[PDB]
Amino acid sequence: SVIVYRNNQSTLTLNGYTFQHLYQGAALVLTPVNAKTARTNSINGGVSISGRVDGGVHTLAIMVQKHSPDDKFLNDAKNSQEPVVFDGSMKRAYTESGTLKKATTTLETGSITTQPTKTDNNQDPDDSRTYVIEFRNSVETF
Amino acid sequence: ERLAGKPYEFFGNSGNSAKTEQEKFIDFMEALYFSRRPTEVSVNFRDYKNMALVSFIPVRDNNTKDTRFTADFQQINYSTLVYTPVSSPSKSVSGKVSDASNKGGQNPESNETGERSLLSSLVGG
Repeated sequence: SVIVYRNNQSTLTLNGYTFQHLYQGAALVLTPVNAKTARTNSINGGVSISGRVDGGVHTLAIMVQKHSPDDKFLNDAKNSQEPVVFDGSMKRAYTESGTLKKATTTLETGSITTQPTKTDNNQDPDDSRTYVIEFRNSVETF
Repeated sequence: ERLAGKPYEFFGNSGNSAKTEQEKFIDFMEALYFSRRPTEVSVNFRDYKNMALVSFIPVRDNNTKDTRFTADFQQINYSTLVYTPVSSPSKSVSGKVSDASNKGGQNPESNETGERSLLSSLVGG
């Protein structure tokens, strides 16, 4: 179709704090970690189709600016004495065939899994922090 | 007994076009196993003469239509205790050269399954 976005990277909200500072590039990467439906093949020939209970668990990878308040928020979450639960949404406003529309991806029950790999380079600095949160259930709709 | 060692050509090629080859392998293996007679088994370089089927495990994965089977046989080795001049004779003289075989006792006066009366030709005589 004819799809024209606005605000190139989708607006991410967690715990009522919306990320106003994303790195250039792969700012948000919502990878589903497990296959949706696992299937098994029988001797006679039939197949047993069965939804994985892990079917929804996603990892949202976030590239925030090296020290911008978004990095402060995610770093404070990382440094908490007990793991903090994130429950937010990725909202993207776009137009289809000229009609304004919104796509909503709710993220439920996440925590920081893989901590950012902090690098300070001289020849070519990489001023990014990649926090990977693993939400229990992410549902997209539109 | 003529085909004692080799059961295959006793049972024979299945001969029916309906039964696929795995049919033939399974029904031959079951025939050999229920046969309870020792068979001869050939590992390369040896055709051992009296192997008894000890364990036959056919397995059918759900990713290959074939049958993967493990069969352990155990030799039935048995030597001759008694003086026998002839090692293996024909059937035509096998009983002829046999030594005096022995059966246990029994009380014929106390049998019921065949207690036929005395023949009428004998009571007088």
